[PDB]
Amino acid sequence: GHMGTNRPLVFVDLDDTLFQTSRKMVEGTPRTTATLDVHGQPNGYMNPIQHSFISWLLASADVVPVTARDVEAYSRVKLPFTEGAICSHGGVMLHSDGSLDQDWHGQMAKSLWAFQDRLPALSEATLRIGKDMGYSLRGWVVEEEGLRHYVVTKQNESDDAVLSKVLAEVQARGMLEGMHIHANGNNLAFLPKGLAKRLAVQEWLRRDAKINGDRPVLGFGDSITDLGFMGLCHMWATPARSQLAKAVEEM
Amino acid sequence: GHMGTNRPLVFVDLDDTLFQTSRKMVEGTPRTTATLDVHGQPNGYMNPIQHSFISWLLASADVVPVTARDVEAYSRVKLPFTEGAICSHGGVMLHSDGSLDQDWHGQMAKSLWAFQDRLPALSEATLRIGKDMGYSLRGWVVEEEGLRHYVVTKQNESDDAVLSKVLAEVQARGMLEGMHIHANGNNLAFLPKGLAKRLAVQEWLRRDAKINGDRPVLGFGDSITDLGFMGLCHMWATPARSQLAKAVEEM
Ligand SMILES: [Ca+2]
Ligand SMILES: [Ca+2]
Repeated sequence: GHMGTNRPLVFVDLDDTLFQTSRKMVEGTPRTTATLDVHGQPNGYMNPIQHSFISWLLASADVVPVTARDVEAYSRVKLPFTEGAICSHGGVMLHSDGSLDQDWHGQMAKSLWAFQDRLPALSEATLRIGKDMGYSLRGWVVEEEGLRHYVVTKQNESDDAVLSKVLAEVQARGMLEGMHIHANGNNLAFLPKGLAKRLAVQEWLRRDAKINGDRPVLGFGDSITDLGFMGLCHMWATPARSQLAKAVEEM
Repeated sequence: GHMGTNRPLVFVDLDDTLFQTSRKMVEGTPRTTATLDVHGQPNGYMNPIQHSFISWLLASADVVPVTARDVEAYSRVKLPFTEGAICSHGGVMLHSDGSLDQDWHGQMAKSLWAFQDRLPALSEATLRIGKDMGYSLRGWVVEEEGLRHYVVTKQNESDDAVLSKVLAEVQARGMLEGMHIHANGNNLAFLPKGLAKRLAVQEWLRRDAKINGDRPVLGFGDSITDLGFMGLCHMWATPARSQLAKAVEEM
């Protein structure tokens, strides 16, 4: 029989799914501010279709962000999400009021302690190996309070092909055993095995079923690696020109 | 500025997207009748998630079916669609009251007259070539009032691999120049160039933009060939275990 709410539970990726930076939109296109930079100035935008879509979705369903952004970067997303969030590539769950989920934090700590030294080592070694190939890079360890989650690397050449090369050699030098990777645009991330949007969404669904039983679950994402959590949903969806959609086109 | 409605326009495939036959569900699964057979008895069903999902979508957006079913087979779909429909693989548009769109019918007649003799010929030749390979087949020409649209072929062996073989030889014998194909499950269809869900959805959008301007467009489909019309949408979506999703998994 029926228990709780029967409205869809919708997991949405953020960057390049609901909004994007100015460089990724045609100049002069009308836009609404969706995110701020660390200096507090607008830096991510929705075009009119994107704003209409997320407004409709937020009013019609229970919408939960599922994002690579860490908690601080998620706090610069200026969209009125009301159901909590999954952040840091599934390393963090936030309650509806934005406070940290202590249970998940404990479980993630358990999956990640064996990596706490390797992640700063791997970032420094990646940034050195890139400077040795002549590429001006930029990188850091993404970390919640205390706990280090994953390594991110970007390039300063206006040439995303650089990162695919670095990925090739790091893979060769064997530096990525026991880890998985995300690459989309000017972003190359190395993730420990127990860190994945899929794992956090799986737990979110386990909790939801105890309150609301089985209700429709929709997943929206733009990256090929978003297929991890999207495959847990009853239906999954992608923007027409996403990395995922372009790969499907080529198939 | 804003004109008309800003709710999403959602194009939905029908069979294996919103419902399916009993053979495609686990026995004993709870179900709701979605379609009737030609004898008027239930033959397609929604599971509880599917019923909740379409009910939510119909209440939340303007939902337009986009189906291979001809008008008569569409009339045996027992879902309360209120905005009209695209039928017969894009060969037919129906108004909200179910009457035929005369403009599109004229345009389709134009694209299809060069095929009116070839389609009965191609069906008969396919059913003969299959009987020559030892396969018990079944096939016919799908036709609206007067106008023949496309050829469909099914097998009676409980072995959908049969149809891929027939497709291989028909392709060899050159019988499919100027046409495109659909294959999913126990269904192999040969479509003239000017017959496609994509073309009808493209026209539906052209008409809608004059009334409602640019509003979010979502497309839902299960078949690889549904990517045609789904690529016209701002976002497209698919069931987790669809033919499309399985192909994406393999990629
Ligand atoms: Ca993204
Ligand atoms: Ca279908």
